[PDB]
Amino acid sequence: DKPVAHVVANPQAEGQLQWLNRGVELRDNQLVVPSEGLYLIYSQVLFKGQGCPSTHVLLTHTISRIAVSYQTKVNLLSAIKSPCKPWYEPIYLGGVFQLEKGDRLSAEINRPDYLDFAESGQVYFGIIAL
Amino acid sequence: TPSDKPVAHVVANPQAEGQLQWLNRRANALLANGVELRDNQLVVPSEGLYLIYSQVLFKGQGCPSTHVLLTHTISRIAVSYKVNLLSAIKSPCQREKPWYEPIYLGGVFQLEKGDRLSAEINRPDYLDFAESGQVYFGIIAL
Amino acid sequence: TPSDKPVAHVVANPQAEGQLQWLNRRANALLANGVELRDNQLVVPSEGLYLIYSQVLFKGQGCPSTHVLLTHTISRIAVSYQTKVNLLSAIKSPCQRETPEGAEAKPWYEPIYLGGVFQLEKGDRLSAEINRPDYLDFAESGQVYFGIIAL
Ligand SMILES: C[C@@H]1CN(c2ncc(-c3ccc4c(c3)N(Cc3cccnc3C#N)C(C)(C)C4=O)cn2)CCN1C(=O)CO
Repeated sequence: DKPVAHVVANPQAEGQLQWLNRGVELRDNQLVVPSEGLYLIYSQVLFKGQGCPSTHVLLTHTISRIAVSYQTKVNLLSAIKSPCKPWYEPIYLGGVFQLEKGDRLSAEINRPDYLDFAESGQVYFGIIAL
Repeated sequence: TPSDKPVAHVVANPQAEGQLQWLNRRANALLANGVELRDNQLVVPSEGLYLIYSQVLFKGQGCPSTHVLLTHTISRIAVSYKVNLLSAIKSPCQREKPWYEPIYLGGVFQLEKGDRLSAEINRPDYLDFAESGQVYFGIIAL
Repeated sequence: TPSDKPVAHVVANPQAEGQLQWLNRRANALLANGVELRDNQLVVPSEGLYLIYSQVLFKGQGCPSTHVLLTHTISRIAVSYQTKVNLLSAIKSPCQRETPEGAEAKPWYEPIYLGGVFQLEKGDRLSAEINRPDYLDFAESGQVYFGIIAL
C-alpha cells in the first residue's frame, strides 16, 4: 500500500554512486516521491582509503530535496568526515520528512574514488512512506 | 489519507551561543500528529514504539589540543521525573587543518504519553551549522 | 501494539565482567513483535529486510608499549545448512603513538558502530561481538547497544 524504495550502489559502475533498484520510482539517479505524505529517508555510505594523503581529505554525504513547488536543491540531511595503514569511515543519514508528489531526492557523495564497493549492498539509500 | 503517526524532525538554530537550540519553525523541520517542542524537548503525545534519532556535526580548526571530548546524548524524562537512551563519545584529537566529527545516534524505544526527550551535547562551541541538514533530532512512531 | 513490525534494541550489562552481555529486561531496552533474545543472540521472527545495528565504545587510559587491536562483528547463523556468515565487521588500533613513562597517560576513546540492511530468514540468530571486553566503556549508559528494525 505505502510507497517504498531501497536502492543500492552499483559495484560495477566504479567511480560513481549509481543507485540500482530491484513502489517509488528511480529516475536520473534520484528517487521520485509518488504522493504527498511523511517519509522516512535514509542512507549509508562506506569509505575506504589506503593510508592518509598529505592533502587534507573531507568526506561528505548528503540527501537533497528538489521540491515540486520551488525547484531548488535543498539539503535535508548531511554529514562531513575527516578520516585523516588503511582507514575505514562509514557515514549514515536518516530522518522523517513531509514530501509532496513529484519531489526528487538525491543521495550524493563528494569522493566516489574513496567509496568502498567491497562491502557495498551496505551503501544504500531508501524511502518509506508512513 | 494523511498518516496519523506522531512524528518530529527538529533542527538546530545557527544563532545559539554555547547551546543547541531545537527549531521546528524552519523549512523541512516538522512537528506533527501531537508531537510538541517544549523547553527544548520533544514531548511524546501517546504510548508506543518510536524511532529516536539525532545527528550533530562537530568542526574544529586544527587540534587545539588537550582532551577534546565530544559527547552527544539522547535522554528520556518520564511523566513523573533524565535517563540516557543513546549516547556517543569521540576524541577528534590524537595530535596538535580543520577536523570534522559527525555523531549519528538512533534506535527503537517504548515511550509513554508525556515523556520529554532531549538531544544534548557537551561542547556547543564545536558545533557546525555552515550548511543545513547537519544538526537534527527526531522521533517516528511505529 | 500500534505496529506488527519485528524490532529490538538490547543494551550491554555493565556488571557482567570480561563479557558483552545483551539485556532486554531493563528500562529503555526492548524486544517486540516476535524478536527473541536467546543465548546472547537476537532471533529473527520472520523473513524480510532488516536494519541491523550495533554500537560499542572502547576506553583505555594511555597507550602502553603495545599495539592493541579492537574488533567488533555482527554475525548471522541460519537454521538452513547451519550457515554461519559474517555480516558487518570493524578493526580499530587505538594506539599509533606509544606514551613513554616520563610523559603522563592520556585516556583514549574508540567508538565502533556497525550497521546495514540485510535479508534475513525466520529463525536466524544474530550476534554482536567484541574481542576485548576489558576495554568496554560503561561510564555512561546508551553507548553500548545491539538492535534490529524490520522494513
Ligand atoms: C518507521 C518504521 C520502521 N522502518 C524502518 N525502515 C528503515 C529504517 C532504516 C534503515 C536503514 C538506516 C536507518 C533507518 N537509519 C536511521 C535510523 C536508525 C535508527 C532509528 N531511526 C533512524 C531513522 N531515521 C540509519 C541511517 C542508521 C540506517 O542505516 C528504519 N525504520 C520501516 C517503516 N516503519 C513503519 O512503521 C512502517 O509503517
